[PDB]
Amino acid sequence: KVHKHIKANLCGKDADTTLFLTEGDSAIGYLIDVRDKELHGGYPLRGKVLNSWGMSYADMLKNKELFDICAITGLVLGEKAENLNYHNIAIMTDADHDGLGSIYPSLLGFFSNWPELFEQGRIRFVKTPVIIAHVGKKQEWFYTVAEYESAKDALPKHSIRYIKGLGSLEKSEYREMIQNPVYDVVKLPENWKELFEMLMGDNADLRKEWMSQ
Amino acid sequence: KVHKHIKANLCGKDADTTLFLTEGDSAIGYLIDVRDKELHGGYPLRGKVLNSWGMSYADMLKNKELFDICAITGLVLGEKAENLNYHNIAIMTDADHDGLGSIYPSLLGFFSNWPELFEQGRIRFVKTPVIIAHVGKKQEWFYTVAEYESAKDALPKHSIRYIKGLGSLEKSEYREMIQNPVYDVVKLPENWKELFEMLMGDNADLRKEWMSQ
Amino acid sequence: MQLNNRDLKSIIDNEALAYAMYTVENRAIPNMIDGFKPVQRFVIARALDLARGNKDKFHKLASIAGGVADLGYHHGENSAQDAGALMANTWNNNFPLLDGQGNFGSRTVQKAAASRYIFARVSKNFYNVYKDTEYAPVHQDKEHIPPAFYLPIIPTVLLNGVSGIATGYATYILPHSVSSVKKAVLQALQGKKVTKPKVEFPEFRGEVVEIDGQYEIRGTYKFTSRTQMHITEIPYKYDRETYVSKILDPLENKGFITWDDACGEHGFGFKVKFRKEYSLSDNEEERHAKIMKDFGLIERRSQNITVINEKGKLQVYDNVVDLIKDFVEVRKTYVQKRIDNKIKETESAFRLAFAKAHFIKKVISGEIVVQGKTRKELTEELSKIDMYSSYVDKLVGMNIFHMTSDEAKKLAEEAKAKKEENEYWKTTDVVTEYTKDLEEIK
Amino acid sequence: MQLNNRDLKSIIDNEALAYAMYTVENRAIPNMIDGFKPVQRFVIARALDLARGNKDKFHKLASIAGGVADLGYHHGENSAQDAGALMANTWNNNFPLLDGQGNFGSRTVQKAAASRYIFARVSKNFYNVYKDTEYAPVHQDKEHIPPAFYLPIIPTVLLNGVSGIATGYATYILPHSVSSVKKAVLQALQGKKVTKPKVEFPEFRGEVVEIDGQYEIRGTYKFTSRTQMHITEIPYKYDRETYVSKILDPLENKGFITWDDACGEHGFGFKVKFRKEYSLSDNEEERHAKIMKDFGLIERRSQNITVINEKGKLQVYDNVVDLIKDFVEVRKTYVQKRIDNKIKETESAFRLAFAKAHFIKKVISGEIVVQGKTRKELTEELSKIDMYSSYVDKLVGMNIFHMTSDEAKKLAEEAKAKKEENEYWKTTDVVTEYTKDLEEIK
DNA sequence: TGTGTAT
DNA sequence: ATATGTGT
DNA sequence: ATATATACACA
DNA sequence: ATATACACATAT
Ligand SMILES: COc1cc(NS(C)(=O)=O)ccc1Nc1c2ccccc2nc2ccccc12
Ligand SMILES: COc1cc(NS(C)(=O)=O)ccc1Nc1c2ccccc2nc2ccccc12
Ligand SMILES: [Mg+2]
Ligand SMILES: [Mg+2]
Repeated sequence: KVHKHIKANLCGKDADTTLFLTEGDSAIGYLIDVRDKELHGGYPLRGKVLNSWGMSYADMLKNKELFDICAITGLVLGEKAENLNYHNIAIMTDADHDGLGSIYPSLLGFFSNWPELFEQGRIRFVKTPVIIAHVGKKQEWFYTVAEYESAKDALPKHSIRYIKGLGSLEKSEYREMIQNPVYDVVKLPENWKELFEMLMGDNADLRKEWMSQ
Repeated sequence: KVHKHIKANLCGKDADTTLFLTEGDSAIGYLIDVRDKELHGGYPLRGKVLNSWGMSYADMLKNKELFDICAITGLVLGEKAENLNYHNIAIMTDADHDGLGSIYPSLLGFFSNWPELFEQGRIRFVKTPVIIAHVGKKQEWFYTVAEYESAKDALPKHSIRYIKGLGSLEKSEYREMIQNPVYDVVKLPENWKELFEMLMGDNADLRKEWMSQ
Repeated sequence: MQLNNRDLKSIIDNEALAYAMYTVENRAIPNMIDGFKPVQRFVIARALDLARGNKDKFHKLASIAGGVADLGYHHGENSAQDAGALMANTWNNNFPLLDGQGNFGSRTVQKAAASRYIFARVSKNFYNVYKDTEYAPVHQDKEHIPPAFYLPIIPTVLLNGVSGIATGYATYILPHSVSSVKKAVLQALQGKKVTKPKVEFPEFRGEVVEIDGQYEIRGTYKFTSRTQMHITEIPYKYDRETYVSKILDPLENKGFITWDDACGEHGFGFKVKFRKEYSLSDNEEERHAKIMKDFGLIERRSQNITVINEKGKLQVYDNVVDLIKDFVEVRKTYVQKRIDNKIKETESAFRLAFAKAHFIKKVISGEIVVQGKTRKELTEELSKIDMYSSYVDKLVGMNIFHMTSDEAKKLAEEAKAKKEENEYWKTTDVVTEYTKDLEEIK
Repeated sequence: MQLNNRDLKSIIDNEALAYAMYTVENRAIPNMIDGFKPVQRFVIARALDLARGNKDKFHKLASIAGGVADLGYHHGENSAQDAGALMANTWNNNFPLLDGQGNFGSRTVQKAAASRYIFARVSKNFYNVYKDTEYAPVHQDKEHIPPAFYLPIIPTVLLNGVSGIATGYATYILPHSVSSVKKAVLQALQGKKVTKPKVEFPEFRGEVVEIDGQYEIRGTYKFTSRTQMHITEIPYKYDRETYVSKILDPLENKGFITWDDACGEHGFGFKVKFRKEYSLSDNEEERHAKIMKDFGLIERRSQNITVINEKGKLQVYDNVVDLIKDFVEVRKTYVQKRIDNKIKETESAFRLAFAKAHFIKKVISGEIVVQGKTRKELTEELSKIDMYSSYVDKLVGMNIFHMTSDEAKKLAEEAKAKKEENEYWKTTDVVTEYTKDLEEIK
């Protein structure tokens, strides 16, 4: 059907099949060998994501990496999302700002077209160790720089390894994070069409205030 | 029509319209600035040319560069060619070994399927300068690597700028080459058919024997 | 199998704030002082590293933009090539910082070759206006090898003209002249009223007229007869293909006028004849208005000055004069920092040279014994002198060539020069040094 | 527009022959001396220049092949990147001449990352075997800075295994073990009969056998019982996907076998269980043969040795033994050349050291009147003395810390010990130096 | 049908 | 509706 | 960031 | 070697 979609052997059923929207092709090239036989599929996101906020569904679907995601998954733009091919979306990006601050909120805004999914927890963000340390057998896995800054002296001596993106992870670390995942479950607050119109809207004047307070 | 092909104002009509066959898109881009829009055409060749000798007529119109060459000029492989859209075919391959020894002879072998165009003089090679030098008070063109050594001592003062590729030519020398062409007309000898089985043929023994000498 | 539950809010406040502030402060808005976006700073730092001693070498743009990843760059490698290609253009740069070589195109047809075939080097302009690079600040990050910003003499953010777009803010600065900007900075340095610098679009034979902050770019025609005129210059926005496809061809469609192409190596040059359908009212004001309105020759532009101050925060200005005054104040502070650093360095150099001269005079007079000691022995027996205790290894680390007869006089002259420059740095204030550096710009 | 007449026969005899002569001797057939194709020579030379002081630093391949063009490469930049990526493999190389860091894959999965998002450096193996590169012959081309070929100790062409097509010729050489190659080189050096080196694939748990020129590579299986077995090793040509989808699943479909994986670090292990359809015979001979043939643990590969000799012309060797014999025959001459160059170098160094010792002894004695002399007078007095006549520039250019009463006798002892390394390179032959460099191979 | 250096 | 310049 | 097609020669 | 698309803001 669509290429670069690594299928899961149990796709199209009611079990917890998980899709990992890794950002790149190297991440999925590493994932294919280390993933589980079932309940694990991947689709790369090449480049930045189109803003899915405001325009019609017909015009919105005219982008490649929205038609692709709506084809791999059961997500139909203008109807309820219950008969999905998979069961959980597991968005994973790099450790840089471009990952969690541009691709991640764009995907969240696109998935906001079906708000029914958020309180079911079937959209999640896979964590990624920004800092890895090999203290002998011990594998320190710091997911944000604050933890490593606050834990630089609690351990006798460690050797850090700055992870640039998903292509800098070794096969063992990718396998560990792929069968032992640390998920961030995202839930919409009471107001969600008030910060997403703020962030993905055309009126930059709201953002003029937003980056000040 | 056909992309990457720049037409003329008298294509399909009686005139000495030329279809230059370059080896790179940079050459076509520079030509479009100098192309006399009524007596000049153009089409670039991306990769090495398929060895067309010995292949069936059904499997020859499968390589894109061979389909577009036979479509732009109007040449038909089977029947005689006398209604060409261009009066002349010009090979403006590079001065390196890969252009003068692989693309040029392979294109000659492909064009040999209609031998008539060889005695009419409608197929020729645009010789390309190599050792362009500031001999005396202006730029001087040398066409072969051996010609430089043939006249190296005779030059009072000069500079050296090797033409590695067709993209290394600026607009002035390209204009001189196009508006004042130097052509080499290819005439096939009596044993032309037995000379294209010795290089395009599927018998490495004859190639080994020739290469030994 | 950890499932941390975090709200959708306080995600926009932690990473989306992080990404937007990152685009504003570190991606696509030039700093006030050096005028560089950080990617351009990385590219130019790598270019200076590649220059070393042989600064005239034309390195490829796949090499200048290939070793930037070990200086602090995180955002790929095919984007520093384009960033290095845009500052290497030989026709779109009013004050180029990277001197280039390759198919850059021209104003007639504007299409450059692939960035991987473009050769670049640090231009003479960079060595002219940028100074005190070793007195530049230090980024708080350890990985960010290049300084926080460089220290030019004039505001570079105005000369070449910039257009950056970030999240929530954007900047657009038209290309100002080098003469007008230099004059304005000289006026602001000496505490005088600052005259607005003039826009000086590169290789332009037209003129710019500012009206209500809406700078108008205008070309020039020439009526050689009653039914023939010659368009001599067209506004900078246009190229030949756009001019033909947008104005003249339509004009031909109107049938009102017929034109000819006289373009050459020089700038745009056209000829045109008028048919009966085109009005030719003798009043030259109406004719001028008609020629302007139907033959282009008028481009309206406005500035959106938005820069990053020395504190790393955004600042939106309203006039070039205020930016020039703020830049001159910050550069005066950095000039005072340079003054302090230089007086300390020259004092240290003068002490070192004085010790060298005294030791050379002692050995030429035989006061010190050189035969019979060791490394530690000689070091201990010479470092016991209080005035020789400052430097011992470097003081003794010179040659028989160095302890020569006339070399003693040469060392005395060097000490005299060190003293002279020490008094020069002790006496000279910020204004004198700044005007000396400003007058040296071509 | 001028017309000249050319014949197709002259075209093929002048133009196409030049291309045929090119991609045989200059593009895709390894030099027998060093086993490097011309692109790999450029990549290795660029890596050598990049290493400099930090030999352990990992440089990017995009930077490793982004400067071969100035080294004489006339063919692009991506081809050199791919050649370096293949060269810098970690597992496929029996004797890695380029240590690599990146996603090189393994025997289980064979796919590099991007040939640019990987790092490479000169491995310790290269600095071991490639003992001499300065004395290598110079290319006839004036723009070919890398030598004609490098000068390794053992022939590295058959160490890793080359495979290169050409026009009218082709080459295919199997990998060989370093120990067997070293033994063969030793035997050819000291005149005894040269045994055939054994084929050793990297991280290979199987065994190879020579059958009348062909090489049979056999996998290893152990019968757990009369129902199931464990395949521990497979031939080198089989990847995981190819083995699974080409010979395992086909037979598994027809009720024959039931297999499962045991891959790990030293992976490619499989466990299989025999069904009823698979008619296993209790006779061990035919059972062994049928198990070897059905699962394809048996492969046969034939060498196709065609190499560029010292003269630059193609040469075909029927046996690897003749290859090694000719290799050591020419390496004898190259090592003798190295011996002569080191003789000259040691002679010059001994002259310099003795001149330095005499100069120090004379200044300690005080006979040299350094008082009241300049550089001109110093040179005038020094060049008149015969032993100081040869060396003037660097003979009187030492730092003071270099000379000392105790370091006077230290430098005298150093000059005395220089006789030992002068005699080392004099009273020996090719056999001794070659044997010592052969013993230094781990 | 692979295998490695070039357009 | 469109250009400009760093990112994926 | 990836995805696009040919030559050549032996097994 | 070239072709492959989107994010951002604000005049015009
Ligand atoms: C025929 O060769 C090419 C064809 C195309 N597309 S098309 C519509 O003409 O069939 C595109 C590129 C090429 N040539 C290629 C290269 C040319 C020069 C240098 C490197 C090249 N690398 C290529 C890699 C894969 C496919 C084609 C390449
Ligand atoms: C949407 O972005 C892309 C789409 C495609 N098309 S497809 C059918 O394979 O899904 C291909 C590439 C991209 N992304 C691009 C880049 C991504 C990362 C780094 C550099 C990129 N450069 C690109 C240049 C032109 C077009 C897309 C690019
Ligand atoms: Mg070429
Ligand atoms: Mg990144």
